[PDB]
Formats: sequence, structure tokens, C-alpha cells
Amino acid sequence: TNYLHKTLAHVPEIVERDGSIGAWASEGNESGNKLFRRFRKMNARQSKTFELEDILKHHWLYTSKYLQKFMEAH
DNA sequence: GATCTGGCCTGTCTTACACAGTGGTAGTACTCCACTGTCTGGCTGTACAAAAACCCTGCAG
Ligand SMILES: [Ca+2]
Repeated sequence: TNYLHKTLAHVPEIVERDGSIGAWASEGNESGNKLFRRFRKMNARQSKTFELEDILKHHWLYTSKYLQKFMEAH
């Protein structure tokens, strides 16, 4: 199997090349698709010319350190 | 084999059923900038009088 060669063959080499493995997973991005879905449901403009423009604008807003920092939630 | 007739099909006309909700854009009717000088009315040191509701008291029964 492919996964087996990967996990036996370069793991020490890669964690030497970088210093971790999970710290470069695409994992998080598959989560963020959830986000996209939700936005499309609720903050749509119902116009395919703009729908993406609006979605991207709201998304970017959602992913700024600034506004999250305002989200204290001690 | 001619005839007939109820039941079936096509086409018809009529009453319903989703299409909100979301963002960008604009006109527009409603509201504070700075500058002002002035006045009323709450505040404050005690002393003075006026109401209120009870508690005792006293006379009356
Ligand atoms: Ca209806």
C-alpha cells in the first residue's frame, strides 16, 4: 500500500525537513468548507455575478486576527 | 352480420401552489460642530414653625 511506504520511508526525513507534519495538513481547509456552505445559505445576494464576491468579503472578514481578538470569550 | 349503448379518452375549463430575502444604492427628512451671555433651580451651614398619626390621659357614658 501507498500509505505504508510513506509512513515508513520519509517521516524522519520530513520532520527533519520542516519540524512537524500535522502543522502543514490541509485538514483545516476541509473544515472551512462548512463555512462556505453556511455563508451561501444565509448571506447570499442571489446573483451569481456577485454571490461569490459577497461570500469572499464576509469570509475574509471572518478570518482576521483583529475581529477574533475582539471575540474575547474569556 | 347489422345495431345499439354504457363506459371510457381527449380535450376542456377552474380552483389551487411555490417568489423571499439579501445585499448594494440613493434621496431625503431629521439632527449636532463651534461660537456664544443669561437665568432658574437644585445643591448648602441652622432656626423656625406646621401637619400627622399614635400613645397616654382625663373627663364623660
Ligand atoms: Ca398557496
